[PDB]
Amino acid sequence: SMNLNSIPAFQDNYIWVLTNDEGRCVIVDPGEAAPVLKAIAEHKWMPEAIFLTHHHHDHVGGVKELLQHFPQMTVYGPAETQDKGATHLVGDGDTIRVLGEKFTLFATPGHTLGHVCYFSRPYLFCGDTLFSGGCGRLFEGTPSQMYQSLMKINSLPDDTLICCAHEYTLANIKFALSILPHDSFINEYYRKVKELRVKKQMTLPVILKNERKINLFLRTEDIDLINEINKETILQQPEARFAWLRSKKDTF
Ligand SMILES: [Fe+3]
Ligand SMILES: [Fe+3]
Repeated sequence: SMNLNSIPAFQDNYIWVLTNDEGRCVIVDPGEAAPVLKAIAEHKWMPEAIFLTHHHHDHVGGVKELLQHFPQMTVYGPAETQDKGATHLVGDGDTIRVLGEKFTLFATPGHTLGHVCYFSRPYLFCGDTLFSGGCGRLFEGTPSQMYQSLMKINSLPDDTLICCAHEYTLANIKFALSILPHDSFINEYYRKVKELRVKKQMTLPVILKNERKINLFLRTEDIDLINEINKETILQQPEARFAWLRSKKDTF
């Protein structure tokens, strides 16, 4: 049984921390060490590991210093984080025992080529692959890769807690409303998210069952979304419509 905490970092990052009953924690994508060190001290956590989802600085920046403080830790990460301090390279389909729990790794290329997600039901650490109401910008991968990646995530159980790295939800939903302005779910979510954000409260994590109702990038096969896209371009291939939506989001 694990409990979830978050530590804000930089401007809109969250460093997720999962802790077991023994107070042992895994720290996910620590872009900044200081807030994590402070949190560890506050919670009297005993760090066991860091999970890295991808190589971006806002996810890995704090690794070296955290390792300096807690040399007992293993830093799990994909090959693309090997030079960012990963001490245990993880690949697609790997299972690892952390905090006494089993985490499944799956590759979710798109945002970066080597991006991975960590899943230990219900927790999904999906870094910058999926955001609430959105998905990672495709810095390295193709729309096809991200689409595949999103389908992998979407295949997870309804109760999956989406613990993505960024407070992008409000902007994501504003984008969503530019596509389906009258969508009941998205509008409801916009309302909820606006109130959280105005109160300076985080919008994460979110439950996948709900997330897929409001995330256009998880609604590629939704009739309503298809009908909307059809108003401007006819794209039979889901990857193409996902790509279209992603392109729209790129410039929104
Ligand atoms: Fe990133
Ligand atoms: Fe990021």
